[PDB]
Amino acid sequence: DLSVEAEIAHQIAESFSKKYAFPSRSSGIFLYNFEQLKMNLDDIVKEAKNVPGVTRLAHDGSKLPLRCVLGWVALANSKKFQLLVEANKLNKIMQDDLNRYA
Repeated sequence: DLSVEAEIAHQIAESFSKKYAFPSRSSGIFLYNFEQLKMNLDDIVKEAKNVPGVTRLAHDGSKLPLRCVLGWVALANSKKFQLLVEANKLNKIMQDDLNRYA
């Protein structure tokens, strides 16, 4: 579908610079945004569709779980993000995010 791509692209573009908190390996949190992926918007949208539920949510026009989407796309595309992030805590976060946005 291409209308869901538009909504995903629009919600991601509006928040493209917004900083989100992800768990670190040292401790605490580090900040990340979509911009630091160094990826083109079209590529992020394409990758965001792997996140469970976001295509349905975008079809309905609901707010997307952007922190969960960013962490998902980053875990798959940024070797630096992978090395900064504690994956176990990221996993649980993205899981809890998707259950709240149900």
